Amino acid sequence: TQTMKGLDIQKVAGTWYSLAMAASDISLLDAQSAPARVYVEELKPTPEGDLEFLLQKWENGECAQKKIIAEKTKIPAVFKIDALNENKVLVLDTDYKKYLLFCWENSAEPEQSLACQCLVRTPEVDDEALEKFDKALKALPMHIRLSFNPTQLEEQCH
Amino acid sequence: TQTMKGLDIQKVAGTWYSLAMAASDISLLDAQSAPARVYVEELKPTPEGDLEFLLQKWENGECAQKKIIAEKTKIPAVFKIDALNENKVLVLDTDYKKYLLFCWENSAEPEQSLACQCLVRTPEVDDEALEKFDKALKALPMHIRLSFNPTQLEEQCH
Ligand SMILES: CNCCCN1c2ccccc2CCc2ccccc21
Ligand SMILES: CNCCCN1c2ccccc2CCc2ccccc21
Ligand SMILES: [Cl-]
Ligand SMILES: [Cl-]
Ligand SMILES: [Cl-]
Ligand SMILES: [Cl-]
Ligand SMILES: [Cl-]
Ligand SMILES: [Cl-]
Repeated sequence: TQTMKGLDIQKVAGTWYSLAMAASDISLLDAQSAPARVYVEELKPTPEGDLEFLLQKWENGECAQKKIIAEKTKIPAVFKIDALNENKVLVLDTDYKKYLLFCWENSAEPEQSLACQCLVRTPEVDDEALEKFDKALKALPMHIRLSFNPTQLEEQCH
Repeated sequence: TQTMKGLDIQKVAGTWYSLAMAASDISLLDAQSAPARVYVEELKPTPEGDLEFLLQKWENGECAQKKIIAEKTKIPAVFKIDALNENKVLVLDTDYKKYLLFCWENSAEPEQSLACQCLVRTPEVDDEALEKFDKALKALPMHIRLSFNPTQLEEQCH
């Protein structure tokens, strides 16, 4: 995965929408309750230089809010979630004002599990951001892709 | 939808595999039991010039075989399934020996519902056929895409 050079994490703060998503395995995104079917509501960079995600996930028949802390690492644009550092967030690219591309990656199995998203600042379709997402995906072993309409962007859990 | 010119339906006979699929609506393909999650096993052109699909679909916790008859119409490469002719099969392109691209289309609602597949003759990934599928999708309002690995191509219901 080619990660963003010169990321300024403080500039990604505030509201985002999940416009599109893709994963290595159909099972990660197939169902509305699938393990990687999460929607980014907000990014909150911390004083420590960590990244807080506010997520919505469909769980047990409702839209559940979760705050996930991705801690800074010695590799820029790469953040660790778990104590083993096997669950990471990889920031691929952003222009801070319109779009952000990132992946969750799990390195616990011999086969990499990956789910990547195209985030936008406003609940609208941006073809530019979707083309940058598709280009970033070309080198990745993706088997499922989803994209949402503006109606879905403003709905709880899309 | 741009349909194939000069289709020779008799040459599509025999074994096929669903390598990739895409749909207008996430709900059509999201789940393993989703309404358009069907796998093409065989095409059987009839003496009348109709097209018989042998399909596998995951239904009520098992892999169910269905024979679906798509009848010829006065428009070449377009076949009708139902008495209202609202459910059609549209053949977009084939080289008969390697790949076939087609869509199911439902015209009963004001918004078109579409699901399109990339079929291959052998249970292997063909990047050429996937690029021809992606190019055929560019003009279509697709919001979900799935692709399968060779293991999945040889498995009942993938
Ligand atoms: C099997 N575990 C999947 C974890 C998926 N994950 C995702 C997925 C996409 C984008 C970000 C994240 C951040 C970590 C996280 C937190 C809570 C649920 C899922 C996820
Ligand atoms: C809501 N109805 C969906 C019908 C989907 N359909 C598909 C889907 C993809 C490719 C071919 C077809 C042929 C018709 C058919 C027959 C049986 C189940 C689904 C489908
Ligand atoms: Cl979102
Ligand atoms: Cl580190
Ligand atoms: Cl895909
Ligand atoms: Cl198949
Ligand atoms: Cl007709
Ligand atoms: Cl998509």
